[PDB]
Amino acid sequence: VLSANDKSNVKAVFAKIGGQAGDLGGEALERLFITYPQTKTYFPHFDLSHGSAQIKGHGKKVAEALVEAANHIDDIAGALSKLSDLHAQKLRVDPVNFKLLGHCFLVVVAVHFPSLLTPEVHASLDKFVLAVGTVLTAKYR
Amino acid sequence: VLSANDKSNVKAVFAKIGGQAGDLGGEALERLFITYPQTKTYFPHFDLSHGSAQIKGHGKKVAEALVEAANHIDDIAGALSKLSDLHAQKLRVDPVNFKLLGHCFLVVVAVHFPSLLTPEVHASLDKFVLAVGTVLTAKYR
Amino acid sequence: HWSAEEKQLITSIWGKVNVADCGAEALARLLIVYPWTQRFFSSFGNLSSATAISGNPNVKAHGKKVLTSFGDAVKNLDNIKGTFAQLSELHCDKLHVDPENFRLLGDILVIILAAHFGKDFTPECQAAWQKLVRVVAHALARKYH
Amino acid sequence: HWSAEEKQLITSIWGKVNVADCGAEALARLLIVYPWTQRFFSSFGNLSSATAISGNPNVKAHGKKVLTSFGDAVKNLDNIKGTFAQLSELHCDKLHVDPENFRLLGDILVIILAAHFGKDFTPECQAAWQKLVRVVAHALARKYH
Ligand code: HEM
Ligand code: HEM
Ligand code: HEM
Ligand code: HEM
Repeated sequence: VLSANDKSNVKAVFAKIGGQAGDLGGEALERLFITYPQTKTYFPHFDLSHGSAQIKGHGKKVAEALVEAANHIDDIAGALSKLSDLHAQKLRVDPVNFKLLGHCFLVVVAVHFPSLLTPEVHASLDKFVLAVGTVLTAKYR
Repeated sequence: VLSANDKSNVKAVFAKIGGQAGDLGGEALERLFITYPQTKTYFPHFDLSHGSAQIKGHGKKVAEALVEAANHIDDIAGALSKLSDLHAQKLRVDPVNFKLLGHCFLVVVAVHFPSLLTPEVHASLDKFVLAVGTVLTAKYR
Repeated sequence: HWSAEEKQLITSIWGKVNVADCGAEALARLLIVYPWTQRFFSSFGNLSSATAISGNPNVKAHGKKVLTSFGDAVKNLDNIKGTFAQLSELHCDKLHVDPENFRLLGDILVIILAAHFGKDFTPECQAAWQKLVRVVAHALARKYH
Repeated sequence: HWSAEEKQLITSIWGKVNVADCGAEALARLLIVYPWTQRFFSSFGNLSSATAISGNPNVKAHGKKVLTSFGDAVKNLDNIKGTFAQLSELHCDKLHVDPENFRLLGDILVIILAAHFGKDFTPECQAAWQKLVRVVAHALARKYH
């Protein structure tokens, strides 16, 4: 479930972010690894030095997926369909980790755009990130 | 997000249960209250004595909703639409409580029908019970 | 447990935190982002909308009390389990608040500090504050176990 | 925190529990119902299907080992935190298993006991066993908090 105002708030967030999305994706990953060190176990061979090409590269990919989810906000499940296979079937990612990355993305938005993230926009973006995590954990069987 | 195999398992479960649904709903509620006493706070004036008419009566209504969701397993959100408003908007039930009731219902099935609740059927029922909880917590507007 | 650099990252940010302002924003965001929490504070007044919640005098007054308690954790970092013994009884035995809610309020506090401090709220600083909210959350849940 | 009423319900059930069969069933259901848990046991072999998981010799052997440690909780109800101290350091520091997974295995164990004991697994009996699996989960999560 996402209301019409929720969809409007998510669109406002990502329009504001614009081309910065990739770099924000990189910061969210960095914050994830540092604050929740158990998440590194999914990336055992990553160069984890601040601003590594791997973190920046993968961060771009994560953010682009979020941009696609936002642009296809009425059909998130269809937009991230193939990515649900990778995370659920292949990588077997513990569902609690998606909550952690979503929170880190909110932190990154808060750091860069404090006036954007009003209480109501916070709520919408929370619902959006949790919907993304739900889609990516949809099919485990 | 339920597979055709899951839908087949759930419809097999509620076919086996049949007209016993009401009594099982009552037992699931009694187990909830005893096992997780914090849930009592949502029913402050209930006669909680074993086999009370209030528990029996409310148990039947709970089981009814689960039965309806089963023969509308392709569209659970529409079939329970009105109850989502009551639980999320009016009663403000903490989301964690739906996991507890679902668990108790699985316990009740296991107690009465051990041969039906194979590991495979267990998985399908868990996903169904969690899908029901998700619907009833869908609209926190 | 606590390193000296974790102590300095927590202490430095806290020295600049207005308990009243950030406390109000913390509680308002909790009730707005996670609406089921509104059940616990029904006697506060009009919580029918975000603006009503944001400007509700009781919400502002209570948020201030919540963050003052976080200040007590900052002063006694090595003994958080002992500092929150009484409040553990209140929330567990008397209020029946599920522990997951303590974590969501922690997450929200982290988001508020991030909005308030911007680039000074580094990943390392976040790591420190997320550890604190979790230690506090487990201290409040202590009398469930 | 145990009453002798609770101690009796736990002890009476446990005295009838085949640790090998109930352990095998417990772990099998975990890997089948919550498939992300398979990641932790990838070296076990063929876990492609429900039939493959149930008959897997490493699954059966490990399940037995998981329940025998629950048997140690039955013997040391007043000192559960001390009993599971080393396993806590293994699961938290070596394996990085999220605490919620401890709760899921507890819930599954409760369902297996329910299936094996039927009418004897009373609501009161359930309440005692859910309390025990939650205390065990809390003791295993000790090194995190
Ligand atoms: C916000 C939710 C997430 C999104 C949008 C997302 C998106 C993506 C994308 C776009 C890829 C690249 C796939 C490709 O190269 O074609 C990927 C891969 C991957 N993801 Fe995520 N992801 C999310 C959450 C997570 C979480 C929480 C974890 C676990 C900590 C995780 C672990 C991985 C791993 C291990 C890979 C493969 C990287 C490699 O090849 O080494 N993902 N994800
Ligand atoms: C499987 C999930 C659930 C289903 C299918 C369900 C279904 C229902 C139904 C059919 C009613 C009666 C509405 C009427 O009067 O016609 C109801 C009411 C109610 N439910 Fe639930 N419910 C579920 C979960 C929960 C949970 C987890 C709680 C909290 C512990 C809860 C608390 C209540 C309360 C307090 C009422 C109103 C009772 C009264 O005022 O008499 N429900 N629900
Ligand atoms: C981050 C952890 C939390 C801390 C440090 C905290 C702190 C406090 C403090 C200082 C009080 C006032 C006690 C007094 O004046 O005697 C209080 C009361 C209260 N707390 Fe919290 N709180 C936390 C989380 C929560 C959460 C998540 C909820 C549920 C949404 C909650 C529900 C309540 C309620 C309803 C009261 C009112 C008790 C009264 O009648 O005075 N608390 N808490
Ligand atoms: C109910 C709480 C649990 C108990 C009492 C328990 C008990 C045990 C015991 C006795 C061992 C053997 C240690 C040794 O031989 O040195 C073990 C190992 C292990 N545990 Fe658990 N466990 C629990 C929960 C979990 C969960 C939920 C997971 C996965 C999500 C897990 C993952 C593992 C793994 C991967 C091993 C090592 C297996 C190997 O030999 O490769 N544990 N645990």
